[PDB]
Amino acid sequence: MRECISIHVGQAGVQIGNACWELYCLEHGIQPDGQMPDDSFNTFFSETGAGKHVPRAVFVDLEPTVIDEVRTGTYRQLFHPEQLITGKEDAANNYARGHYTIGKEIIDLVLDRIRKLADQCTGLQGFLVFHSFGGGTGSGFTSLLMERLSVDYGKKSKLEFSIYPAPQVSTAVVEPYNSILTTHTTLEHSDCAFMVDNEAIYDICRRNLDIERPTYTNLNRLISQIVSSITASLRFDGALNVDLTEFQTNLVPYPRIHFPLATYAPVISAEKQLSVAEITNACFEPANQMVKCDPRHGKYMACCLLYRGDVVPKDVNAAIATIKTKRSIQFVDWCPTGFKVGINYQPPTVVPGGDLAKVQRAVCMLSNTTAIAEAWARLDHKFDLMYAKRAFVHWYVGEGMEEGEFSEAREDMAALEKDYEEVGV
Amino acid sequence: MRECISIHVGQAGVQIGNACWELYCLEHGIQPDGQMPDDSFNTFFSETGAGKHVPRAVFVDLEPTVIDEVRTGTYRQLFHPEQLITGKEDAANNYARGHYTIGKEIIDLVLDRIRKLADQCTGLQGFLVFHSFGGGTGSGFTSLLMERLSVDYGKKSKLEFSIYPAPQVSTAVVEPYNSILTTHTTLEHSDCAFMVDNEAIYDICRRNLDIERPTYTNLNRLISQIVSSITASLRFDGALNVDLTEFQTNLVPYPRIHFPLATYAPVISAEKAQLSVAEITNACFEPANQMVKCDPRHGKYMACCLLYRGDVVPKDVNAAIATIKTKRSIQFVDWCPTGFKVGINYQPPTVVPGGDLAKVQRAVCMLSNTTAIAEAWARLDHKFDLMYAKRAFVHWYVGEGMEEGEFSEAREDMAALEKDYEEVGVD
Amino acid sequence: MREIVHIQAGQCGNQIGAKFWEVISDEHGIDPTGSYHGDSDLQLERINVYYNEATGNKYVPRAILVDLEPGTMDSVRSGPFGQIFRPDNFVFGQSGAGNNWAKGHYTEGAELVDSVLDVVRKESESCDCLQGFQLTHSLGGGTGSGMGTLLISKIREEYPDRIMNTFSVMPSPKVSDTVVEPYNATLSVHQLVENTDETYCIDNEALYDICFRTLKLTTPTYGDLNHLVSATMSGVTTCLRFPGQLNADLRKLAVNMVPFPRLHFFMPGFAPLTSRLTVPELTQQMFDSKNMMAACDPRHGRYLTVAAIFRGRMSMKEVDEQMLNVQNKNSSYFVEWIPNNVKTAVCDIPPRGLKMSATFIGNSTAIQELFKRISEQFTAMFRRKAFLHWYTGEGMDEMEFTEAESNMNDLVSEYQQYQDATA
Amino acid sequence: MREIVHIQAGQCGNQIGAKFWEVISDEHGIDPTGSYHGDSDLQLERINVYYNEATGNKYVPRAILVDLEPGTMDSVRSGPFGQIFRPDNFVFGQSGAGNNWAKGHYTEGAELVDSVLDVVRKESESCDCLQGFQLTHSLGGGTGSGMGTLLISKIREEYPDRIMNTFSVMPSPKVSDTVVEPYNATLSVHQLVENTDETYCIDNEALYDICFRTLKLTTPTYGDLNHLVSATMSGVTTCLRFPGQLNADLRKLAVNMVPFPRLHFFMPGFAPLTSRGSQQYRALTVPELTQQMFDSKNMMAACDPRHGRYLTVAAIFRGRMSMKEVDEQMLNVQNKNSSYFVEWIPNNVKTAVCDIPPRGLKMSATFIGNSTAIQELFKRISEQFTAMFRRKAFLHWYTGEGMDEMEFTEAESNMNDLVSEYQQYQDATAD
Amino acid sequence: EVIELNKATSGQSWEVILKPPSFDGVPPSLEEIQKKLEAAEERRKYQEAELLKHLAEKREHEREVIQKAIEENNNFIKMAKEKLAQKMESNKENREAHLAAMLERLQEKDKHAEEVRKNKELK
Ligand SMILES: Nc1nc2c(ncn2[C@@H]2O[C@H](COP(=O)(O)OP(=O)(O)OP(=O)(O)O)[C@@H](O)[C@H]2O)c(=O)[nH]1
Ligand SMILES: Nc1nc2c(ncn2[C@@H]2O[C@H](COP(=O)(O)OP(=O)(O)OP(=O)(O)O)[C@@H](O)[C@H]2O)c(=O)[nH]1
Ligand SMILES: Nc1nc2c(ncn2[C@@H]2O[C@H](COP(=O)(O)OP(=O)(O)OP(=O)(O)O)[C@@H](O)[C@H]2O)c(=O)[nH]1
Ligand SMILES: Nc1nc2c(ncn2[C@@H]2O[C@H](COP(=O)(O)OP(=O)(O)O)[C@@H](O)[C@H]2O)c(=O)[nH]1
Ligand SMILES: CNc1nc2c(c(N3CC(=O)Nc4cc(OC)ccc43)n1)CCC2
Ligand SMILES: CNc1nc2c(c(N3CC(=O)Nc4cc(OC)ccc43)n1)CCC2
Ligand SMILES: [Mg+2]
Repeated sequence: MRECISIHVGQAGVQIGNACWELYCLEHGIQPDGQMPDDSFNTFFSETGAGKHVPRAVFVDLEPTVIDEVRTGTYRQLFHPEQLITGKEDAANNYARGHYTIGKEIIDLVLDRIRKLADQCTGLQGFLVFHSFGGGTGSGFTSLLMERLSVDYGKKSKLEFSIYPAPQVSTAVVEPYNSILTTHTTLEHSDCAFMVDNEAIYDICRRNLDIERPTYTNLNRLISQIVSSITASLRFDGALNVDLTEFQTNLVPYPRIHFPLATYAPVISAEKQLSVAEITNACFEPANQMVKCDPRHGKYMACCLLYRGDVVPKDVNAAIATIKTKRSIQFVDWCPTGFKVGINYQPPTVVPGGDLAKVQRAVCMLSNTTAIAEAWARLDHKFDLMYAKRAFVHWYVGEGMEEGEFSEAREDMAALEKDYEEVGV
Repeated sequence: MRECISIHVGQAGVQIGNACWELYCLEHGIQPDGQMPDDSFNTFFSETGAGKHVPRAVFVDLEPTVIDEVRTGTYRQLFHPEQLITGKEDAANNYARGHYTIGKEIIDLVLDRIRKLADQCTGLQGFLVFHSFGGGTGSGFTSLLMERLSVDYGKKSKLEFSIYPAPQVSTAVVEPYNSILTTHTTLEHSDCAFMVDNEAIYDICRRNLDIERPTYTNLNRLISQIVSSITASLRFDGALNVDLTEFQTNLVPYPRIHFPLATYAPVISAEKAQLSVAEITNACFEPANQMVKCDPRHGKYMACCLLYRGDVVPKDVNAAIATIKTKRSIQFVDWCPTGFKVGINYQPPTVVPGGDLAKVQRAVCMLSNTTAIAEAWARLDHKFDLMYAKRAFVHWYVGEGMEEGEFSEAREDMAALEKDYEEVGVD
Repeated sequence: MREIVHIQAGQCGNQIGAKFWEVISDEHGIDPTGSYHGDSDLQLERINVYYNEATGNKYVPRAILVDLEPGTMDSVRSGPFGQIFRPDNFVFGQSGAGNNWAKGHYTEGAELVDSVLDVVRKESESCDCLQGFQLTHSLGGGTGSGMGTLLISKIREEYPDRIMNTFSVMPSPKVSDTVVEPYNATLSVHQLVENTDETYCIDNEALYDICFRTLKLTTPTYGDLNHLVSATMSGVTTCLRFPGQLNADLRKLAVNMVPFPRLHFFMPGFAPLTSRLTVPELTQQMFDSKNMMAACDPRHGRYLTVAAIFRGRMSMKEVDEQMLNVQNKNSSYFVEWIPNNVKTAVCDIPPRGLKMSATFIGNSTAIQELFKRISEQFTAMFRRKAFLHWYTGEGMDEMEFTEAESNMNDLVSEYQQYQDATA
Repeated sequence: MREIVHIQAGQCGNQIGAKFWEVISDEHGIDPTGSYHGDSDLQLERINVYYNEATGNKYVPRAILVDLEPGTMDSVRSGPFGQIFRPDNFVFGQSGAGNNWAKGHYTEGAELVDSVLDVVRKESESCDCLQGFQLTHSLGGGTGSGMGTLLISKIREEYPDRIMNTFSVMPSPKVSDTVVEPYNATLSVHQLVENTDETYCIDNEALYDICFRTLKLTTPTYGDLNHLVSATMSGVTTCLRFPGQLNADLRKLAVNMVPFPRLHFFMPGFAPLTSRGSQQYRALTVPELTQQMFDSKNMMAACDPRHGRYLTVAAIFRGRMSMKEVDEQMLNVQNKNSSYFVEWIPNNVKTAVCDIPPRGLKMSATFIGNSTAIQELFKRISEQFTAMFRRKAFLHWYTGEGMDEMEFTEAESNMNDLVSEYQQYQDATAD
Repeated sequence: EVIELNKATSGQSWEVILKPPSFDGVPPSLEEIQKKLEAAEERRKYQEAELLKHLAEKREHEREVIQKAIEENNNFIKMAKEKLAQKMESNKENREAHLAAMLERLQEKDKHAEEVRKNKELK
């Protein structure tokens, strides 16, 4: 066995978790009551004495109405009360409150519930941690938790699914502060972090699903498809990325530069069959990335293609040939120019009645490109604008954070930028 | 709660008290025995277990003839005998006798009776002291009383309704002396003094009421309406109310500058065969309708308190006052960004049957602190100087123990008061 | 983070407070007998933020009614929704504040303040999770101003970790009640700088001007002004009271609206202006001085932060479009060093009598003008020491006056400093 | 301030005192037996000022009758109203003072004065609130002048806080040939300057002049002169005796009329002038009464008011008439005649009206002036005094009783000092 | 160049190499965390302690304002009382002195009278 434990922190983390676990249940045939008529799905689901299949998941959100979504939702019977951790007040958009005030209060309880899950594993691979950059809880508590997991599970892999802020849909002006604070503190404690730019997802739902104003459900159902593509060979007996350490092997040659660019296709409107070559071309169109950035402004370190559904290798290699001839895909020079390809035969699955159409074949490309540092630069600039005037800094300091943590986090991001530049030359 | 104690001193104070308490009774439906067939009349009337409503008042006079008329008059059962306090000999028009020789003989009894009235109050607001400037009791005994009230009650609010002398109706030539002496000694003990000029009240009774030779009862009934307009805010639950502290705060910019000018409108002849909220407001700034002879166009307003009663809606007061703010002939001091305080009580003014004042649907009484009232102090000071330059009559005061130093000290205080009115009018 | 404790102090405080409870009881479907009779469960999902639910399926406002004078609270009992308030939440003295800040803040208010705090504490103990306090009051009078700021301070000392929110009515010579309003207001502004987290500046100068100029009411009354206040108070509290994309609370409001602790004075604004309508037009009144409830021109300064609430049925994409279009065309009037400093919420529940409404909560450096106007009126009185003896008679030193105005002139300078700051 | 204690001393004092009591008794409805047979309670509201109420619903004058000569009170006892007086209040000696002030003041008068004080004490102690005393007397004789001023001094010692009022008849060579009357008058005036609060100057010179010139009495008798005195005394005591807008008393009179202690000698005036027991065929008009009041022909002191200035004036109009019209004429006579009123005592003329006229007249006016022209009276006495004293004429009449020349010099110095300060205030300016 | 990597029941994987690399080769304890959280808590508590200290200093000023007004009232009473006693005594003494002088003049006259009567007997 190769169990993975999922932890969802903050509202974004919990609601994206709802979407993924619903999608996992649809893919593995687990009913909402937890019953079910390849045994790889046990890496993500345990089984009780009643024969019910329970997600290896912990949900942490200090506002009870968010957690109430889980415990009164369609899949509520999947979850046991000990998996759901809530409080009185959330972090009020304040990283310092999430990390220090709430964090010191709830960290042992959260680690206790994680430990209970881990005790049920015989070959625990590690943790998949879902959270926002911009939320006070998603940023502040997640970073404390990652530190403590590094202490408590020293040899275990830790992957992140991180919601990168988009002001269009955010309600917090201080999200750039929270994003830099939590990136600095988490950097040394995560092995592989897949950022999801809310602006990128929003644009994909508008362009490819013809939705004027995409809901959080829209964004989250699209995010679930990416996560599902990434975890498919953990939950089925696939061939590529069959355990958590393989993600760092296949995508992260340098530890600090552990932020792969995900590209996904096809996204077809439900109210509306593409070839291997077409969906393969789409992986090299910036409009389908999960983070807004320009790969031409970078070099690749690693690139994997994860195919799902009716995909035959001759059709993939054909598609790759035609791209290399017509386009310049520049790898760093200490790295081979090439692709690791995996095909998972399990067909892409969509929520019935949702706005995603069911396709015969899909693909997710996971690439480590220095171009993703553009996303860091946009964040760092907004940080700099506000921090020069110490705007809002007193809310963080009022919660016990030292002002110098702003400067120390921001220097780290400067170093991250130069690390990306050095690697890209 | 919120009680006010009324003290009426000397002939003028007592006779005006007769007019006021009579009017209060008709306004509240209290019969001459204190029985009556809105709770706030209890600020002026305590109540016995028999249902008798007794004025929170003391009447004091050093001679018994005037208070004897109360003791044998229509309202002889309204008061308890112990509230009506008389000596044998009056002050013979001599401040020194009111304040010392004769007043000392009765002052402790008055303070004892006032303390018993205070003992019946759960939230005493303060004292309203009614007196003339010119009489020996009105001047000298009021001064003694005020000083004794400061000792007993500290800074507790003391306000005055004062009769400024008019030669036409006065029977004493030494009134300028008594006026200045009581003003000197009372200055630091009074919070606010509403001055009434008998001459102005006289001229209004002749002009507006077609009375050839107004009597004291004619003047007192008009003065009663003004007193009732002021105290109505404390006796009735109206829309806009003004309590004793709010009068002081909104009319007195400096401790010594505490003599607002009353004006009242409309004053209509009963026999003549309704004035608007704007009209009666405008009449309050007409120099003829003043209750003290002075010319406000000669000075600067420092505070205007307008007390409306009857059928008056707040909107119409707002429109009326907005016009007033546009009249360049109505000048306020540099240092007063806003000077208006408004009160509206909704019970119409009540007139005594058999009286000369017409019943009206609405009325207003304005209290204005104007630098022009300095003119009235100037007139009094000059009459004082004329006689005092010759020390005329001073021997009557010195014989009762006063010193000449008190005269000059009093007059110098009045000179400083005149200089104070000049100073607060500079830009 | 659920319950707000609302307090209303003094005459203005209780009049605009009562209108507030009138308006939002109607929106939430509560009659004056506390019984719910509404049509939608959007009206009850967050109704505990403002109402306690009693035994008989009835709702009682979490409201405490305070005055040193028994009169205006007697007239609130007699008012339309008078029977909805808990009878033991009326805490009233007898002898009034005499229009004197010193009386409400020191001697008279001290005599009543512990009675109020007992009622405040009984309400705070019946709260699952106390968000904080919402106080309505005037600054120009005696009780709301003097005793309200005393109440603020004592509440801060007993609940230092809860948010303090005020609706603070600013005086104007155009609609005054007492000659000492400049003293009362300046002494109170110093207290709010130090002790509140969020203050909506409700300016009687601007209310009067809106009624006279835009609404053609040649003689505005308090009823006319209070129709504007109650429309504003409904609009700014929308996201506290209804479920939506933004489920706001008073601490999130402070975190995102207040970049510097002293700079927590908001310019409210409302469209359409009405006496007792397109999306693009609604958006534009953000910069219209004619729609501001504080007598300040937003184009005289720069927005640090802005909150906009759109109410009614309308395209949230068209709203987001116009909001961004207004921000860019007016870029010179937002500070560049706070990116994305306007946030918009939409709520499908229109206010009564309107199909669509817009409400703006601005943290603008132009608010300094309101405080400069008070300062000048303070100084014109104080340089002549006019009426001062009524305050020193209460034990106050003259230095408290000079300290209060220099603090207010500092607030003005601080707002000017960020107005001029560049990226 | 209610009761007045009346004292009448010597022949003049008892004659004018008796006439006073006949006149005001008729005005209050008291018959010679003390019973009240009047028609108006106005007559009784303040009747206690001058009368005690006795046993049989009776009213007895609060009056003490004094004379060294025994026969003058037999004259009173048999005069009309002689029976009204308390019998115990007659205090009679054996021998008159022989027109000798020293006898009245130092010797014979001093032996009778303690007996007078007996009566004065019993009347005064029975008073609820004693205003003070009024004394009628002549200054030219020996008893009224000498024992009269001695009484004032002795009474003042026991009642120093009560007002001392006197009706003092000044001598005139036109009326009496007794050459030493300037001596008796000057010795008296000295005492009055120091020991009385208010003195009405009743000048026999004026009374004779009025009787001779205006009433065409070729040979006036004391009866003729006393008719003018009694009409004056009724008028000046009107506001003490009747209820009106001004309830006067002796102290409010003094305070308002006397700006300087020594200058308390009033010039009374009366209109109309009439002879005794004479029908008045037509009453007078208010402006007639008003101007005639300030006319030198109507003054009871032989002084022209236009020769000085009024410090203070009190005017009493009596009868049914317009108080509007009375104030109108009084304001008029003041404004046209502004030069005869000191400017530095503002509002120094006060007027009362009483609807009850004296008997025989439908309307009357009585004038009480504190005028500096009164110095003409004291200069007249002073000149007669000097014409004798420079010759030391008749001084042995006085040194025989124990006096010294120096007491004459001192009294003359004091009266000439009085004249000087009248002149001082006559010439004083408000500038 | 295609390199087969793995084959399984639910998928297969290989590596496609287009061009080989130019350059060969590649170029906090639990106690530390707990201390940092405890330090931040102590800074919160210090900041809160300092807030309450400022509010407590305001309470004491309020007590000092209220006390001061009570002292002003008390000293106003005390001075009014002192001065009134001073005036009434000085006035009493004055009036008694005037009366005593008036009687002493009258009594000097009384002795002069006895000297007049004595001079008469001497002659
Ligand atoms: N894709 C996606 N993003 C979300 C979702 N919910 C919130 N976000 C984004 O997450 C950021 C806010 O972070 P959250 O994690 O939801 O907030 P939180 O930390 O739980 O809340 P606080 O403790 O009050 O600060 C913003 O950028 C939101 O736009 C969601 O359901 N899906
Ligand atoms: N308005 C009014 N004024 C009066 C009345 N009575 C007297 N005055 C005025 O009061 C002043 C005289 O003072 P009084 O009050 O009569 O005298 P007193 O206080 O009784 O003192 P004494 O009688 O001297 O002991 C004069 O100006 C009178 O005109 C009255 O009834 N009404
Ligand atoms: N007007 C008036 N004057 C009188 C009358 N009787 C006397 N006189 C005047 O009084 C002065 C003389 O004094 P009298 O009163 O007769 O004397 P007396 O006081 O009785 O004292 P003796 O007779 O000397 O013991 C003279 O000036 C007389 O003219 C009178 O009845 N009327
Ligand atoms: N907008 C508005 N302002 C008011 C109202 N009542 C009073 N004010 C203002 O409040 C200030 C006077 O203070 P007030 O509340 O009445 O006195 P308090 O009872 O001592 O608090 C002045 O600026 C008045 O204009 C009202 O109902 N509405
Ligand atoms: C309390 N009522 C309320 N209404 C609203 C908002 C709001 N807040 C709180 C919040 O959560 N975000 C936010 C971000 C922000 O950026 C500058 C400004 C203000 C707020 N609060 C935002 C729209 C309406
Ligand atoms: C004794 N009979 C009497 N008659 C009268 C008066 C009068 N007094 C007393 C008083 O009260 N005022 C006054 C003021 C005054 O000013 C110059 C003059 C005189 C008096 N007394 C005045 C009218 C007639
Ligand atoms: Mg009197």
